[PDB]
Amino acid sequence: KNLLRNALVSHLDGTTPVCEDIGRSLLTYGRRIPLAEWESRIAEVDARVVREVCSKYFYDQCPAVAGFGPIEQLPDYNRIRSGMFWLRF
Amino acid sequence: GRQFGHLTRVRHVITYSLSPFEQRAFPHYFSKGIPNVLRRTRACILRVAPPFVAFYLVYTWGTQEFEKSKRKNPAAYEN
Repeated sequence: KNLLRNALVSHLDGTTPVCEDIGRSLLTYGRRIPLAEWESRIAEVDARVVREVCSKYFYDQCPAVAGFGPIEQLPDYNRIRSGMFWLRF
Repeated sequence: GRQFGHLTRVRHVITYSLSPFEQRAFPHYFSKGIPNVLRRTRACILRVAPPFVAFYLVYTWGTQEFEKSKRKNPAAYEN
């Protein structure tokens, strides 16, 4: 959480990054979303939220894999796919 | 033994692939498979099949001679 707070604030430092943020936020969210709202969102996150939210997008999900280079040892897709779930769970 | 990462050198080949949960396990099982087996059959009959009919022919003849020669036989002993 703290890492996100520092990142959020560290980023919006100076006219250019803030401008880019105003400009594109309006494109995406439609509004600006003031620091404080982000803060409340972040505050709401606890272990449970991480577990659930992660499970939803990650758990037993088919990934997209891209590889370039000396990739003979890159695991087979089935093998990568089996790493997306845990047999003890 | 040998390990992935130390087998051999390969340059320039791209492999595209799908997740099993995204594809069918039997697509055109019959539509494409039957034709395929007919084709592999044609490709090998001339080499596989002949020696076996050769055995088959010797199998039927061989037993035929056996029966007619010994048992069935007692042919002529005429007086």
